[PDB]
Amino acid sequence: MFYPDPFDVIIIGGGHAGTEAAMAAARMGQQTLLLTHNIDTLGQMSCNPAIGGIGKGHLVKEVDALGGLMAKAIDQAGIQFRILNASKGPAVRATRAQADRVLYRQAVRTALENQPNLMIFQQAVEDLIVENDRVVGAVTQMGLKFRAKAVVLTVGTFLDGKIHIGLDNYSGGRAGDPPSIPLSRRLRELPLRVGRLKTGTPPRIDARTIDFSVLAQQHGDNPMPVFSFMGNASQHPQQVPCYITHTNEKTHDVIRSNLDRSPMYAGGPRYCPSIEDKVMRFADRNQHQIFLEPEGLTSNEIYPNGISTSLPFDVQMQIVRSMQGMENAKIVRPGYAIEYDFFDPRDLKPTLESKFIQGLFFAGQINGTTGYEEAAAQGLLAGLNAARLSADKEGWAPARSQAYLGVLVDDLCTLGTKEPYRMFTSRAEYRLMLREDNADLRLTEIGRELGLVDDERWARFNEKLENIERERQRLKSTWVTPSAEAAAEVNAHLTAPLSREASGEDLLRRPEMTYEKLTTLTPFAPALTDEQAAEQVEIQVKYEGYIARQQDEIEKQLRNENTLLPATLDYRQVSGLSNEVIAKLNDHKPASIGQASRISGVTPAAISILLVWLKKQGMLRRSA
Amino acid sequence: MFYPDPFDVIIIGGGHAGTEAAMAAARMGQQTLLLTHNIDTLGQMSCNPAIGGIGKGHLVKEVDALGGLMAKAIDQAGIQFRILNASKGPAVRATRAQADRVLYRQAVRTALENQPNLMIFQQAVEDLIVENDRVVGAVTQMGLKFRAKAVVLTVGTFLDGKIHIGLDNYSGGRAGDPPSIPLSRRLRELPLRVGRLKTGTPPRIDARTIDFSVLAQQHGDNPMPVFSFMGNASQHPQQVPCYITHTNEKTHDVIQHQIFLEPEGLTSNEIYPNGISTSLPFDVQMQIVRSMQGMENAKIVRPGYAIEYDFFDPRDLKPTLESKFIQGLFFAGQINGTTGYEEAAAQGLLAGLNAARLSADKEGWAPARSQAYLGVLVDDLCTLGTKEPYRMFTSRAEYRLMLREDNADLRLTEIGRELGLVDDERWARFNEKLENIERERQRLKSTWVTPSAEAAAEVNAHLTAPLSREASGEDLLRRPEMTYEKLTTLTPFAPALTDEQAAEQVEIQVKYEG
Amino acid sequence: MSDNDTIVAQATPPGRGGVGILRISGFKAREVAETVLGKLPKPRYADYLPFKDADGSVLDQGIALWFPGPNSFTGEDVLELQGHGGPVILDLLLKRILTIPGLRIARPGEFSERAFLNDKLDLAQAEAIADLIDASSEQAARSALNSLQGAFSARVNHLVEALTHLRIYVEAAIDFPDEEIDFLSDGKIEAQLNDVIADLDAVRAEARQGSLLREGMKVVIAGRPNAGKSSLLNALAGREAAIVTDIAGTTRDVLREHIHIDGMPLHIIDTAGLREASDEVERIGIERAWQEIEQADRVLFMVDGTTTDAVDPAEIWPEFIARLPAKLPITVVRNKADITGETLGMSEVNGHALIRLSARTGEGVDVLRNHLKQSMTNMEGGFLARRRHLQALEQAAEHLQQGKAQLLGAWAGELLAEELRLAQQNLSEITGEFTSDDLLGRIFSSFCIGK
Amino acid sequence: MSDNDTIVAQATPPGRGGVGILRISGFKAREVAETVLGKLPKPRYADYLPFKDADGSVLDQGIALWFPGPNSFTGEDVLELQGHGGPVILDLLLKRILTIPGLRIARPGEFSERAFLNDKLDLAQAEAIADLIDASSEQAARSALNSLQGAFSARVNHLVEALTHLRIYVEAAIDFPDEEIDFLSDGKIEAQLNDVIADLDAVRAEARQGSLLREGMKVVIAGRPNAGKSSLLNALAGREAAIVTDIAGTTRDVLREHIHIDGMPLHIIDTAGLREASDEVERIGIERAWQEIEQADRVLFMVDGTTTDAVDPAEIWPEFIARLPAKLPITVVRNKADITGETLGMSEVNGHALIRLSARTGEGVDVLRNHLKQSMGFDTNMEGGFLARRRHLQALEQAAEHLQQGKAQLLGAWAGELLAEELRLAQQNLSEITGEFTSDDLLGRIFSSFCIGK
Repeated sequence: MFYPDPFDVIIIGGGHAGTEAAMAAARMGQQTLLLTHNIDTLGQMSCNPAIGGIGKGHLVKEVDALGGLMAKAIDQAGIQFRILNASKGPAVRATRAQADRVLYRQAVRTALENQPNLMIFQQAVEDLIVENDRVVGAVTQMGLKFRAKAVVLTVGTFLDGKIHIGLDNYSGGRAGDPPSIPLSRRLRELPLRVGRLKTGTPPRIDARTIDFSVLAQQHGDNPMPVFSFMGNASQHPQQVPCYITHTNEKTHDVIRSNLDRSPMYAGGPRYCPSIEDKVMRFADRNQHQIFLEPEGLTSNEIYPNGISTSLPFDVQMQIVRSMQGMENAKIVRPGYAIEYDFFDPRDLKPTLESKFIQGLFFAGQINGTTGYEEAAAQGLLAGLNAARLSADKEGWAPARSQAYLGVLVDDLCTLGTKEPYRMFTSRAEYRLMLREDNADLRLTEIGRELGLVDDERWARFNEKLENIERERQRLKSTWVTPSAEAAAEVNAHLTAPLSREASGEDLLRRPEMTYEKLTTLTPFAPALTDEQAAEQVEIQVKYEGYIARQQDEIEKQLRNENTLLPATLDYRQVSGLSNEVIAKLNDHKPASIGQASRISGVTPAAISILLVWLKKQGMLRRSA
Repeated sequence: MFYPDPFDVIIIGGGHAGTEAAMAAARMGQQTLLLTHNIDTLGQMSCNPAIGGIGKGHLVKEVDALGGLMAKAIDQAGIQFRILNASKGPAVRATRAQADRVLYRQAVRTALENQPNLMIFQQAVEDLIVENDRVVGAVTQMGLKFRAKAVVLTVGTFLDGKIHIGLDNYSGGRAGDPPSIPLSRRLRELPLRVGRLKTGTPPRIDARTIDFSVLAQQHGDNPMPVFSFMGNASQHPQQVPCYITHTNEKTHDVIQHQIFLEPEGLTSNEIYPNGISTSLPFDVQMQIVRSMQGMENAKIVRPGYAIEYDFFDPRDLKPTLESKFIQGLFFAGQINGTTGYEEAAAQGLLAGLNAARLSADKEGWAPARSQAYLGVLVDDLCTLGTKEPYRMFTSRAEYRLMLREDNADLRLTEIGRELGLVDDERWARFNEKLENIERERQRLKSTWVTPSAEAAAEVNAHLTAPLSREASGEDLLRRPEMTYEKLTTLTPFAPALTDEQAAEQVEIQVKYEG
Repeated sequence: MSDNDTIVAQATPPGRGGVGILRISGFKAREVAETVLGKLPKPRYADYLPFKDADGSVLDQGIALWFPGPNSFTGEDVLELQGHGGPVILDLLLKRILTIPGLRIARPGEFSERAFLNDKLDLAQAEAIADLIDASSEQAARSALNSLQGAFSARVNHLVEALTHLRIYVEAAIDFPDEEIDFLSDGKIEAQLNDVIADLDAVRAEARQGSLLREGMKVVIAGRPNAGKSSLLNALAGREAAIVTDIAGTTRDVLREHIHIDGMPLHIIDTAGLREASDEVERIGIERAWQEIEQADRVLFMVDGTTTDAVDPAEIWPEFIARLPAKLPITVVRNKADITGETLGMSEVNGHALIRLSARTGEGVDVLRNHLKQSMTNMEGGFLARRRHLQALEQAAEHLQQGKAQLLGAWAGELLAEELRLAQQNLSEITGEFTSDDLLGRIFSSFCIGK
Repeated sequence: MSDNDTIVAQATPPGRGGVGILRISGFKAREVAETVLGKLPKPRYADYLPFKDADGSVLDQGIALWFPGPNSFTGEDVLELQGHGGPVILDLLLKRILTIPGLRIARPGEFSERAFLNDKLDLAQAEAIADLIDASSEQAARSALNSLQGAFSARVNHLVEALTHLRIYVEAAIDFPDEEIDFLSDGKIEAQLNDVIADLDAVRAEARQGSLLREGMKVVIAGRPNAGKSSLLNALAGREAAIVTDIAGTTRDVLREHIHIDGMPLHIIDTAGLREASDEVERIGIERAWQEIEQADRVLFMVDGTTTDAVDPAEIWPEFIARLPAKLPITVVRNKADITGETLGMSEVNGHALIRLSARTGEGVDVLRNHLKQSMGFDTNMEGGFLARRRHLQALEQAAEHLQQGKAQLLGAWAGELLAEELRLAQQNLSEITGEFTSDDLLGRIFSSFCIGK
């Protein structure tokens, strides 16, 4: 029964967050166990075979800067690379890759198979062990049970999932995988609140039945970019294009005619995920964009992006066979939806620990989210905190001002909506400083403090920081005058010629000028070879004022950030707060006064009364 | 509720029999559909990653001679090749290889996915459409049903199976693969025979916990042998050695036998202990694995287990592998009480051939015991009706000198061209080989020498019973000490045919004319 | 908005008086003292000097007391200014104060907070400090619904909606540059910006004309027709306001009159007699009076002595009592006592005053006045309530000004989104909260983004 | 009241607040200080100390100021006790203070009274104290404060001194009748009188500009029932001032609203549609409306453009033109001009302004506001100025009458004694606002109107 070795942390389910959690915990020098459903599925993409995007590449870059694997498994499994918002400001750009699938799976498995201090095991889990609000040990299916000082669940979408097509259903975690039924009941009994969600995916076409001779093409990019702050472009395999097509009125006619056969309509997020929703919500539009993308460079399956639905198979076939270039097409994998359980993130601390149980952590889909990049960060943070706890040290959690992960966690704790949580750039209030290129500049050091970064990254970061500081100082050490001997060209190709003492630092303050242009000049000598470091000086110079404003704004909320609120607080024992606000706070149970202030329905009067009450009970050392 | 288009032949289950059946049916020139659980598990080996050997090597050669798939994939998924009993005569010679699972699976998937006339659909089936004792299409799990003219069943070990571990078990086709429970229930209506069998696998140790400095290595033969008659040695991947470790008395106590630690991939960290299989619990398995040299402190990644399944004995199908009870439905694969991969690939190929013939409205062909090892296997199984799973051995083929694994092409590829299983490049190479062997044989028989020859001195020196009368090249070669290379290396008997295969064939024919 | 902000607030109650108090407690207390007085007088000394302005004119003359911390009410840099209790002059002085950068107006009962957490106030009265804040906040919220109540609360809705539309079309093509939405990213964006600015001016010019605020505490007198409503209002006003006759429903339009009582302003509202209306005018007037009733502060339900001797307001008109808001204090007036002869005086009925008076002659008039003043009215009456709106709208035009100037350079949309978000954040102090999720919801509902 | 009797009064407005300040002055202040404080703090020192009850129990805590005279608001010993804006406690403290014999709640204006009784400032500056503690517009408040600075007293004193010098010259001439005729005919006296007349006329014109913003003026909206006058007033108000509908006789009661077009006061008065109706209430309303027209400074006419194209006043309704007294400015506004489509703007018919506009749509309200602003004598050209009072205007009129009579007597009868008497009487009338000659009755009546405790 009981295994003869006690581990530090136990991860249950090696999906997209489980792998990150295991990697972080193991690299942080703690014996880690990884219990998984089945192997050879490590790194499987059950939906659109793409990585990155707007709001997702930021999370990927954070995971990389903290020492993750997501950004290193795509440099060797991606067949197309693009940069979104290339013409706009650097703070909003993104990188998106169409990724080969088998290469990604193999890379992830190989990376995770040779990790020191980490052990993997193939088994299911049918229960957990708890006594006195503590979680110690997990039970598998054969009978063997394990003991550990911390547990992390990353079940994803397998907690009693049901596959729906048309008006019929059958049990399934996904297309070809079994359901994790009993653990659903076992977690249900605990003092928790659980609900359900549903989402679908389209079919797969055969790439040798589509007449690509009359379809428009879409290519990648010249000098293609990279994801990790380590690799380069020599690691990418061969690239391939994408094929663009559209729909026509016949497809709309068929969809409307057969709309009766559907779980919805017949007898929901704020956008339109399916295609019948696309048509019904906006019935005047008579054209839609559809993408056909290869799932790899060794497979002849095509993923159609833009045509997800829930209609029966016949309507799927008719919709497929009513588009230019798809006159005679074959389907190898039908579309379908799945419904799965989830937990509301109002009973877990900001460190992704259940506020009620001790040692239990939550990450991935079960946190009411959706997307690959929304699970890797959660898994990384959960594993970091689990290792810190099992080692008997103080945990850690980022703030809304230093990582998109902080925004994600805070919103998932204090939102209360019902849509699956998707990350968007405008969804964060500190966009101007939470960029991509500077992710390491603001995170890697923390990892080195917690032992999440090895020596190669440390040396690279130290060299980059030295380059940045030297460039800043050197640019600060220049000066020009209107009568400068070489000032003729400077005034010629720069508007408003010099009228007094000048300087390159002040020279760049003009918006029209650039960095490389200023470098190409006798004064302001050749720029440094490592342009990755060079771009940082430009960004700093162009965003200094807004950065300073945001910084002094951030420093002022820190006292409310620090002021903590224990989960044992009973707001019914406070005088001067309305009934509705009391109910709201009792339901939410924030962690700090600021997080409560970010709730909707609580005004400054409530926080002032709460502060006065705190000072009366002595539950605060001071509030300054 | 019915697919818009019809089909000619339907194959159920893309296992080891299913891939061969679908490939044969598509090649012969019909429209076929392959129904499989998951596409990403096509070409999966659930046991020892080895192919060929004694008996299990002749079948692969015959399948390749009939234009198959397995040999051309093992040629690229094998990391160690050897010849067993290379000292003995060609009758009992054999070949073996160690397969990289990822490479073999990729090869199988890629080869099978680019076939004309073949369509693959991923939807677990649940029922068959039979009316008036005739087979027309079958229904799936999501409701949709197809219509076709012939069906081949290769369900395998997923029919009402349970996975056992230690002293407990749970239902399932395999470790992590659901079974097709409803499918078996539907077939029970017919008055048939039901049998059961159990199988298991050992654990999979972690390569990072074994000591590889106190163990004896084991390599393969240098001039790497090949399986396919149409291949070469430049297709083989990198070659790696195995390891030898010996048990201890404590193992028998807990329950000398040298054990092999077979690498389970060229880019993996698993190890396959060949000879530790059992149905013991995990504690017993750990204790046993901790009782061998160099494995004092090792961990198990994939715990072992044993499983049972259901099948119908191959006593109710015709020598063409077609259900006697039900027209248009054949039987082939694990569902016919057989194991291994070679034992099932040939059956799948034969079933696909017969199904395509019936669909096109022609006649099938059941191989003979005087011609094919696969025919011998099928005869021994069906005609006997035996419940015992046949295993291919060299012993059961009394016609050893003729039914070698060296001349499967000569006796089967020409026949295959008639049914259409053979292709043009093959046919051309085969005709060239046959012509070369015939020319060399006739030229050898048309040469004569007498003791008066100048080279007669060295001939007598190299030969017992020195020259006495008129002699010919073939008669001289018939001497037991004579060799083809020595015959070539002479003033007479001008340079021999550079085709090594033809030279070996002519040597065998001359020395075994009897 | 750290705990170190220097705030400006008024200590003396709203209304008429000979002295008004403005106190400042924060880091910038010395800054404000130097800005207004142009110098720093002797600490804790009743210095004397007038209030000058930037132009050099004098806004008021009074006594200033500068109290450096910690020996002060809040134990910090606290400035106290004493002048004349004039609402207009007080508003002018407060407007002068607020223009200084980094300053803001205090929230309801903030100084109690500051003087409490600095341990400059005793600790026993936590329960009382928990109410001195809630009552002030509730009264402040109740106010400003008169600030945004006329046509002025019709141009701000336009401004907010226009800004929301602009943000929908400016922020969509930074987050979904892969759909077909035909964004307005071209130069016409700036054109659509201009009108928004041109809209704001309208709002800023809407409150510069119209009524005159007329601070005070509201009062309502109503009842059935011919119940003495006209006579009571005329007697209270001291001059004829509405016709006095026996005709049912003599008055059909609401009337508002202003009266002061020993420095405590109150506003008298006259309404048509409550009853079933058989006329469009009568029904609409009944609706208007009813709506004015809920917004009222103090009410005196008409109780005619001739009609009946019932004293309980619930028994007299249970439906009217039920319709009334709970918090609304209610007073009972037994009209027509001079004919009924019921003794004059103040009496209580079920916790509510029952008063019998002779409206036709003026008997008992003093008693009602005595109760009215004795009834009390914390702060935030009018002039201060509308200062918050004119301030929030003030520090959003400059946001748009400094955001538009960006377009003249390289077209970077992130900075434009930042400035528009800041402007809408400052505007949210008037209408309501507009979170980052509401914009996404509107974008979803407006376009076919989907997936 | 009695100066010797020490007085106490509450200063801050009633209600609740941070500070409720009590102001006490008299000869008992020091004794009352000991009874409530048992100590006399350093004068002009913001001393934090408790307040003592008669029994010795701590009454309250706050800020207590002791201001010995004459360096105080009134020049006597005044104790400024500042506690908290708790009306409940303030009642107890005031009762305790009134308990001590020799203390009494001084009558309103006493604080301004005694400080006036000690010649701290000009008398009219006392009223200047009022009219600023309760104003209506920002411009009015600023002008009232500027007057409180004491500018008007400067002009009054300059005029009185000039009149005194002229009186001295006239008396010197009169004392010598032989050369008195020559002195009068020299021309210096006439020049002095003309310059004084000019300056007095300028000051009276500025005073007329003053008190203009105290109330502004009264405009009456007169027209037939359902002409839209209620709608026009509602548009001018900017709210839902009255009830608007198609029912005849939409309004009966006289409606008064106080607004400010642009930094100016004004009272727009609505009325019932002029028609003969059997309703007694409607007849009374018509009576009231006809009563108010005479009072109003200006009048406008609203007539539907579609009903009749007549623009001349007689054609529209010959009855109203005859009834209304002449000499009153009148304007005609064409309501519902959008249906007529008439060009919108300012027009004059029969020498009177004619305006077209639609109330419901709101078009033409801006031109109406501009006309109201410009027609009434006022503008932003002159700032600071001075704010006056009715009594000031009456005194100025009497002084001007006296000066004119004196000049006429000098020109016609050459009566030196009569001219001197007229000049002295005019000087006394002018000084009446300064309080040197004004009797105590006027001072008391003016001071009584002030709020209690001021």
